[PDB]
Amino acid sequence: AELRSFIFIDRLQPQTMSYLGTWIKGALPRANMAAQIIEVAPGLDIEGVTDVALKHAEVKAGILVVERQFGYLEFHGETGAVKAAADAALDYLGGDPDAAVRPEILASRIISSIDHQHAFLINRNKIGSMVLPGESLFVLEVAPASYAILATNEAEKAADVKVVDFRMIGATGRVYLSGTEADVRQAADAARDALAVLQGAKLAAALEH
Amino acid sequence: AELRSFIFIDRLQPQTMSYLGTWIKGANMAAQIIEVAPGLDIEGVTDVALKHAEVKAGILVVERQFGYLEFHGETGAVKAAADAALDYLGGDPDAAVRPEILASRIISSIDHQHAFLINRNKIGSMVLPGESLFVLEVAPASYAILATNEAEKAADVKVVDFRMIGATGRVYLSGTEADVRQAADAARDALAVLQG
Amino acid sequence: AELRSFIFIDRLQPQTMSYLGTWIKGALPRANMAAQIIEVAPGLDIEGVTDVALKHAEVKAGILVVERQFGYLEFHGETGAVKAAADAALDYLGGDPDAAVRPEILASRIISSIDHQHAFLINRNKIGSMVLPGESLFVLEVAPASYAILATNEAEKAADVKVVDFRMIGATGRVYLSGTEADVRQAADAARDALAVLQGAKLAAALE
Amino acid sequence: AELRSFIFIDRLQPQTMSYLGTWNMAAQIIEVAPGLDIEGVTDVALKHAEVKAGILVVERQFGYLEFHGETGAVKAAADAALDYLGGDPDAAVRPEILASRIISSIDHQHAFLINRNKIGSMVLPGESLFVLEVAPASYAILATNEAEKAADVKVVDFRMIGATGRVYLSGTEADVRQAADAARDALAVLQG
Amino acid sequence: AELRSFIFIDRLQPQTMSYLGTWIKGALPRANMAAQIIEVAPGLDIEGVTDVALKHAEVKAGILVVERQFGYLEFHGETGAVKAAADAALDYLGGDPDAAVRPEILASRIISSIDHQHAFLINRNKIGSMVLPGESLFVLEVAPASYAILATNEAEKAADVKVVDFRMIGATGRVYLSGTEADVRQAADAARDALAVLQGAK
Amino acid sequence: AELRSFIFIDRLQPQTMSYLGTWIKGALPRANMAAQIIEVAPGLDIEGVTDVALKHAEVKAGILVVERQFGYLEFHGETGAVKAAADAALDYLGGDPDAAVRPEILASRIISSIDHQHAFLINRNKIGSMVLPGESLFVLEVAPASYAILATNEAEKAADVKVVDFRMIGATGRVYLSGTEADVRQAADAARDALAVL
Ligand SMILES: [Cl-]
Ligand SMILES: [Cl-]
Repeated sequence: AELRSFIFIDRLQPQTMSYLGTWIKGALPRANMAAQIIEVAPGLDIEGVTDVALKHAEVKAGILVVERQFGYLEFHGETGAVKAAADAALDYLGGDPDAAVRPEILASRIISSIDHQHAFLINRNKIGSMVLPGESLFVLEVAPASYAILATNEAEKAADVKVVDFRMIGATGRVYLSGTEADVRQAADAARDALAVLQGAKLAAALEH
Repeated sequence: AELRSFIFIDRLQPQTMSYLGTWIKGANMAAQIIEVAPGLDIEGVTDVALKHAEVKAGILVVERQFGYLEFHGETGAVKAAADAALDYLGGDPDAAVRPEILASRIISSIDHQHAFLINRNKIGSMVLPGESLFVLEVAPASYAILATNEAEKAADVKVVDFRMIGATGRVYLSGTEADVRQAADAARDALAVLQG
Repeated sequence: AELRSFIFIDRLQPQTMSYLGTWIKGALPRANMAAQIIEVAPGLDIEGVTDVALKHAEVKAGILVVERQFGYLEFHGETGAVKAAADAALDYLGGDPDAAVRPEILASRIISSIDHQHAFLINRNKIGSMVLPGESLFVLEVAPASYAILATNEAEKAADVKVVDFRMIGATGRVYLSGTEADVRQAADAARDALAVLQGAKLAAALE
Repeated sequence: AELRSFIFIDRLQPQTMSYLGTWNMAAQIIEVAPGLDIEGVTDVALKHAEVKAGILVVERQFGYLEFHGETGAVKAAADAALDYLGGDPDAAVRPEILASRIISSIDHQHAFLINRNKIGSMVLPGESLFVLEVAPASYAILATNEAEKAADVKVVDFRMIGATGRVYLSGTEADVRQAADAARDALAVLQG
Repeated sequence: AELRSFIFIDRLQPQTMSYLGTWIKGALPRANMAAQIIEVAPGLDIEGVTDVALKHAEVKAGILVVERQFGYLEFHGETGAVKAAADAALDYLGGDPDAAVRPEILASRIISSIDHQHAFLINRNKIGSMVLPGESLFVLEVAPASYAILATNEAEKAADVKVVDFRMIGATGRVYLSGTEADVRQAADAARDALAVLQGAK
Repeated sequence: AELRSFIFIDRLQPQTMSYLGTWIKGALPRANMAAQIIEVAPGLDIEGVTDVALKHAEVKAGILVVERQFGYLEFHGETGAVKAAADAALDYLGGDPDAAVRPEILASRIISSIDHQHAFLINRNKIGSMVLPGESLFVLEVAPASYAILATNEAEKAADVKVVDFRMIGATGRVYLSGTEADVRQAADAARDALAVL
């Protein structure tokens, strides 16, 4: 009924991958691997997607989740295999990647010089890297939620920031990044730019004529 | 306020009733499932049901949005408590939201990775690589119990996973492909009988 | 965005605070502190709120939570500090406390004499005190969910009841209170009236 | 093998019963070592059936079986288990009270720390508290049940599975003291 | 300090494999991969073992656990890679692959025809294959706990039994097998013999 | 029947503090906090200990648990208040601070460069900061368990390491520290010498 995301991660970054590895129930990715993430509604449709994907290439599935509303599949491996499995999944889902719901940024803020108590509270909630008092913190909320992994991975590509937390499953996705102010602003720019590439996908046709 | 389900089950099956915290002895156990919004309204329903007749409640839950009551026992007792609940809920069963099958699929011979992933999410019997799988999603969620009970009647399948509480309900059944096909048709027809 | 609640608790009550302390991960309040509760959508907006509130006065945050949809901040301390932090948070959120979504009661009911099996069933889900067979039970569902803490705290002020359950985070908030029928009806009346004064916030302008 | 416990509760009290819900009938509780021996016990006890087993656990070391329902059927199942074990209900390890204390008027901090640790009713700042630790653990149900039966107290916390069992009771100091006496005397055994 | 077990499994059986996949936090082993299991005390020693093991060969770790007292490592791979990793780890543990603590059967029973409620109770406790009323049930408790993996796997090799439940981490290990009564006893005595050949010393 | 530990911490460090539910109040060593940790057997004896301590001084109790066999209390605050509460606690137990069981280091190791999947496995086990592949690691196991907080606090004040995992409750305590090789080696020496002073 709804393709909420169809996300190719060309190369997973270390902190992003390490954070995934903290909670995902499936196969744990090797360094620098490509990955595909698919989110659908209704959630249970993802079971059929997973069946098709796994049986079309040698990919390792790290995520299979049917939450309250939506279903999620992630798989990774050699780039060739990931693309092949993704393409099979896509054909199963209508064959058009631009049918996917565009990401929306619901909230984004850079908090400069995080307060001591505030860092303590965040570090109690988060399962990734530690935020320090005085650091800057970037927070981003996106829907569909799965797009949080794209925002996070692209942020890490562009800046030496810490992945404090990111959630890519639910009604909305969340991204928490910390570091020096310049690094955090740079990382925030890259995360927003990554979503903008998707938001402006149909611009491609305008440029091809 | 809305009545999301008013489900009567004539004959509970072993795997299905296991989720309700009961089992069949030796020597017919009926059950009634009720789902409502707003969720806390189920407390008034429970108060009326459990008082009017003596039955055994396996479920009393208020989740994010919806409220759930299930009780079971001998047919007379169950139907007695159910009618008292119904009168409290307006006295008309047709007011209940009709079930909608959101997704349903037969997956022949599941991959070893797929089995692995399901087993790490499931509440039910371990699924093995190569087994055939039937998956089914329904809203309202509580209708999952009716589809699972009817499926269990019709075929020798194992209940791999089962959720009847939430925005949607879910059923994972495994077995040979022949049994799964039977289970699937029965589950689907069960959700079509309550439509008619 | 959306300011879902902006709630000031003048004096946190024992059970309310004890129940709160049961699950919260932030700092724990001592006897009869004041508290402020703020709920927003989108949830992640609460982080900026927290930054402002905690920088402007010496308060202790008990709750910093972003759930499925909404975000929650609770903090407490001496009265002056809580109000200072609260007004700072308020200025950040627009300056108008009446921009907050007014509480709606979705369900409320007193069960006069709870069945023994019913009492058992409730006790499996609840984290507060147990409801006992024969006792009266008040149940209340409110949206936005955070208003549950105000209903509960005010209930405890007005009557000697047991806080059986109290949920203030989610799509809807829930309150379960038990005890003698007299006490429970008294608590129920105070819980609803507390929500009523907020619902009638704009009557103030009419009266002055 | 080792019979650690063979306890009959004539009439379960509501708070004791309700606490078990997170898992006025008679009950039987049987603890054994090694733990997996409880499966043979359960197969013998429950083949009779007629009772409803609320607990079947094999923890780190010890095995637990609890079944309740109406009295006669419980005892019949209990006797069936008994014959299977050693066939005499006094080879069971008698309880040892490792620690027991009445704590007058709990501090507000103390209350909160207890409340986030425990399942069961809420202890409130100012209330008095009775605490008791016994081994074998399962005897905690006996002390707890007889305490609630004898006094007007809240079962704050209660654990009957593990190396040692625990009871937390709160209320007025007067009520807590009566519970304490009953809890301690319930664990009193004749031995000579 | 003590080596509590040093177990090589040539091929993991389907149900044993599927059951591991239900709880282990590492990589799932594929059908008929070799696997090595190492249990040690003190528990934290297993971190050093793990470091040496993963760095000497290309293996996949399925289990890394430091429980109340003991530490556990499991890794699987091609037989060659596994053996190389295990020999490295063994050398790191001094050597002598037989200095390991010998299995001790604390309890062993065939329940011939399990009754209804007992089945219901077991079914709500276990996370493996479901036991049916009337089936036979083999229960086996062993110390050190990690020997349960060897008993279970070998029992599944011997007869068509269902792996209801098995636990290989803790003070003691447990094995629950079900099926027809004939197959349960072959499985049981294969489980015992798998442990017995390790028990005995000359 | 047994005093397993009676630990005084002169000044708590931020990461160690977080496990006690507190933090450094602003950027000032003014509000530096001492803490006292007490572990006993039988576990339930800690409830009487807590009652005595909390009522003799203005301290903040951050830990109160009775596990399988042992009981744990921790409270922090100003140095004078902490010592006052501790002394009353000590008086209640027997008045002998040196009667506490001596800490034993069951295992300790520096792992120079964590393998990729090793970091995965640790991260899925830990309570603390995320460890990354390539980072160095110091692991330490100690009995009684509560002594882990002393080794961890001392390590933290001596080096720029991340507390990846920390357990101070159970049969044995555990601490995982990560960082550069230099930082981890300094933290190791400090943690070991902290348990050696005793
Ligand atoms: Cl809540
Ligand atoms: Cl327990």
